[PDB]
Amino acid sequence: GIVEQCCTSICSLYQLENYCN
Amino acid sequence: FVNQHLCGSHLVEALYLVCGERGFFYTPKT
Repeated sequence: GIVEQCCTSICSLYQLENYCN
Repeated sequence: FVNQHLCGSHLVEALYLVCGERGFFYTPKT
């Protein structure tokens, strides 16, 4: 989930946008 | 701001700025 993708590894805009409604 | 390790409030704030009027969901336990 978001923590694994963006906190413990380097985030990206692509990944952040997966969590927008 | 996006291309770094983002944790906790710092991650919530990035979601806020990127998603704008769409809003977002923050689910840390998945």
